[PDB]
Amino acid sequence: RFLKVKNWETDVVLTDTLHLKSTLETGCTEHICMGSIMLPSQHTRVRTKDQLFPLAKEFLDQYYSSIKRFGSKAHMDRLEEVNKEIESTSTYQLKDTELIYGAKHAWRNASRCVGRIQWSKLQVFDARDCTTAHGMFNYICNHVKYATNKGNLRSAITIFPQRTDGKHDFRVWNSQLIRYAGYKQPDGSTLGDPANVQFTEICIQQGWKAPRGRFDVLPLLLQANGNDPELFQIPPELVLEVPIRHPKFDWFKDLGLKWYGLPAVSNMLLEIGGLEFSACPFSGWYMGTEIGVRDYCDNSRYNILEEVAKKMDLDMRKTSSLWKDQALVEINIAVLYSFQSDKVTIVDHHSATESFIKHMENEYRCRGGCPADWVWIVPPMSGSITPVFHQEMLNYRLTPSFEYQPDPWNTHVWKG
Amino acid sequence: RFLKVKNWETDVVLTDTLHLKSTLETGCTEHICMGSIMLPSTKDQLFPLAKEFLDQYYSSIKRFGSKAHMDRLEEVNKEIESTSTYQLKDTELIYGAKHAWRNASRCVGRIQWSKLQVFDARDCTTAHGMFNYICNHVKYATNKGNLRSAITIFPQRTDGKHDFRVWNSQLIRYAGYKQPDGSTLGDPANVQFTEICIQQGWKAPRGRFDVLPLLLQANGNDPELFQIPPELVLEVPIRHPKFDWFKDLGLKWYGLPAVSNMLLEIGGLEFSACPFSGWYMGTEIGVRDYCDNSRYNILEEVAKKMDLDMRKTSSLWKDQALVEINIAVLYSFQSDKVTIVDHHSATESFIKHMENEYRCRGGCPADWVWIVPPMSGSITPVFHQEMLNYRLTPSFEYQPDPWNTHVW
Ligand code: HEM
Ligand code: HEM
Ligand SMILES: Cc1cc(N)nc(CCc2cc(CC[C@@H]3CCCN3C)cc(F)c2F)c1
Ligand SMILES: Cc1cc(N)nc(CCc2cc(CC[C@@H]3CCCN3C)cc(F)c2F)c1
Ligand SMILES: C[C@H](O)[C@H](O)[C@H]1CNc2nc(N)[nH]c(=O)c2N1
Ligand SMILES: C[C@H](O)[C@H](O)[C@H]1CNc2nc(N)[nH]c(=O)c2N1
Ligand SMILES: [Zn+2]
Repeated sequence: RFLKVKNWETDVVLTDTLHLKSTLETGCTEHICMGSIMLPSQHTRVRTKDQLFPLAKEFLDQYYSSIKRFGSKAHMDRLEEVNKEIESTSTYQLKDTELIYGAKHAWRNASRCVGRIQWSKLQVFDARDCTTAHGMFNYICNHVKYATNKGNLRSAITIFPQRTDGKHDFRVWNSQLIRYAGYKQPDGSTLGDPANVQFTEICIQQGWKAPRGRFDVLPLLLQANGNDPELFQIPPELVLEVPIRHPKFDWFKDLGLKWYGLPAVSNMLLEIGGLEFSACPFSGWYMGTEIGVRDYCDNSRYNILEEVAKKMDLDMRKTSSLWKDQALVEINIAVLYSFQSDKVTIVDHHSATESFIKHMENEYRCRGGCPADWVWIVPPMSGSITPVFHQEMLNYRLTPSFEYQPDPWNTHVWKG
Repeated sequence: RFLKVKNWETDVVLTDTLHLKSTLETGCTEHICMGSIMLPSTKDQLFPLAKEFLDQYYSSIKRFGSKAHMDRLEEVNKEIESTSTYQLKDTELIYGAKHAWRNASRCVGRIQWSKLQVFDARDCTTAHGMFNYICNHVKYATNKGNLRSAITIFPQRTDGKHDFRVWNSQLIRYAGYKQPDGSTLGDPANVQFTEICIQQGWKAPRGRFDVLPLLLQANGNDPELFQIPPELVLEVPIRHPKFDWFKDLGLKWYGLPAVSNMLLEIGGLEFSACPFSGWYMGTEIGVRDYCDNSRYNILEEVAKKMDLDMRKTSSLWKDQALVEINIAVLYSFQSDKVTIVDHHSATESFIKHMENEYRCRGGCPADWVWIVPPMSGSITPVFHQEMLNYRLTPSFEYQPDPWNTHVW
């Protein structure tokens, strides 16, 4: 069965056959679309030898196809080797080549990621020999240095040991490797990043001396082999930050804003051939709107629209003045200007969405499809003047994949 | 099976049971979501449809299982066995139309759903008659700029050979002509229709904002051209409250958004001609009509007049111009006292409407892809609102364009 998507701006129609290789479920049915649910049951992640070899076999079939060795003696022997290692040891180990392939294809298959044109240029750091939280700190430091590269950002992922019985998990408790603390005040107001208040409290309880400023980089909280997590401060010279100024508004610097340069997601689960890598930090570079729209202007985040509009002296009485929309653009101009001025890699939403359209068309041509989540691909400002708004998209889940997992502090069994 | 939807900006969680009543299909499966696809796809079938509708109608008036209910169910059952169709009582027709709007999961304006004015045009027989009903609709809905929601319902389909159709997509739309030199004058979305108008007899001004004539088809006959009287077409010249050069652009839009090419389904009956109208949300004109590349596409021209740095996309000059254009639209309509709602006000209304529907109905089908405005998405409350999309009936459905179908 073939399926067609149409771009209603260009009338370009593409044909998807790749959705036929889809295994996992969407969450939708014939009678309800769950397309806007943030965490469906299926996108989140306890696994026995029963279902593991079919998952291994499918991944290895995919791997050896991609290297033009399907049905080779190398292919058949590896299947035999994995089979015996599973029945003997109940799991198996990926080769280095398989791990790299798997991690790149997990990114390639991330239907909510607009930055996937870059998927083949991913630096994979094998941290599967790591055993302790200190060892994890060292691997993460090296990732942060390599990926930052003095502002010339490089995509990277660091992969810690896979889950075994679910009782010895490696976890990075931070949602992102670099994030600002958030503090709830007795008067109800929040200082810093409201998104991080719960995590900041865990860190403080674990013994972190909080500076209690508005832009305090949080410490790393690292769990190795299912032991209690441990606190580590990222070396400040490794944390690249950009002061935010506006190219025309000199008062903008006086808002005291900055942001870190490296977006590095650290709380997701990487699934490859039925193996679960529960600690797999990955990083790229920012699209401007992630900082300027969501981080600064979400009502539940830094929420600076009011103060920015106040200093612009906009008509703030009625919303029909679009003072909210006016300030949002300026703030997003400032983020982009500050990053480019400091020669820190960033991409605006116009460039990033045009690239993704080209990526997607290329993927239909060479791969038969490109799974894409329109709800997430369309940027959070100026939607319809980007070409993805007009792009029909098919969403389905391929493996290897990145999945959500529950926050560790809700599942962890504390040792003491 | 009793589903939850979270708003992530407020942590409010609503429980949806209404979707269990869903009847039609969504186009998705467990293996693939088609949430962003624009248009996914006898006597026996008719009575169950009628029963389901009459069941919900007599429930809404708290007469479920009453004498009158069973009597009406009996009477419609008899009419279908006899005539192979049936006719709605006026009260049922009004209910059905209001609920088709209530059920339109892509519409952000549905908080107003119960205040719809329904014009029963089922006694209509000719295109001249259709024209009369439509002029009355336009005048009533326009109301000197104090816009009022309205629908006019022409006779239901019978055998598919006697269809009533309005060929225009909207009662009021600007013409579009291809220029010999390559580009497009007027509205590019309306180039083929502007063709069929001329190509059926229209005398075009070949201007930029020429109101298209109505192309009315009654009882499946050939469609006929009618000019809407200009004094009924309320238009707003577009100026900016800060940029005096803005007026020089020569932009205007019409005040009445009036969809005329959809199909209204009630209790299994199909109303192929059912023009309906409300009032604009500001982004419909300014973001889509003016700035879509496939439309009037004035962005580059406006940015030049603002003297913005158009060398690189990262100066966000398109975003800056886009905001100003939409400030102007709202300013112009408000100054002329023509009803319009900005996208902040309308989405806040829709959140309140969802809360109302979940509380008094058990849910509210909603299509996030269409509810979220085409600018400033994440600073409106609907962006952070999970939504369950499902198809309830009565409903508005899309239908094939008539010129592809009409046995001429
Ligand atoms: C290199 C430049 C990259 C850019 C510009 C980019 C951009 C984005 C953006 C804007 C989102 C939307 C999420 C949000 O708004 O919070 C996203 C999602 C995502 N990105 Fe990328 N990204 C990049 C690199 C990467 C890399 C290196 C990986 C993994 C190896 C990755 C994996 C993902 C995944 C898994 C999601 C989905 C998150 C979810 O399902 O909730 N991205 N990306
Ligand atoms: C009164 C103020 C109203 C407002 C502000 C409003 C707003 C909107 C908007 C912004 C859309 C998105 C579609 C697009 O972007 O082109 C839409 C769709 C729609 N509206 Fe409403 N509307 C209003 C009244 C009505 C009325 C009176 C009806 C019918 C009785 C209606 C039925 C619909 C339907 C059926 C759709 C979606 C068509 C589809 O499925 O593609 N609307 N509306
Ligand atoms: C590598 C990279 C590059 C880039 N440019 N941006 C990112 C961040 C994108 C991103 C976000 C989230 C969580 C968003 C959270 C959860 C729900 C809503 N929000 C609160 C999870 C991810 F896996 C992810 F990749 C990553
Ligand atoms: C009553 C009313 C009030 C208001 N404020 N706006 C409207 C117009 C919105 C609208 C659009 C469309 C088609 C959109 C077309 C077809 C494909 C994509 N697009 C180009 C169908 C509708 F039923 C509709 F209601 C109507
Ligand atoms: C491809 C995509 O479905 C298409 O561009 C849709 C997206 N969302 C929309 N939303 C609204 N309100 N109106 C539209 O015409 C569209 N078009
Ligand atoms: C409810 C809704 O799905 C939620 O707000 C989503 C919508 N789209 C998004 N898109 C991106 N890129 N990031 C997000 O956090 C979200 N949030
Ligand atoms: Zn779906």
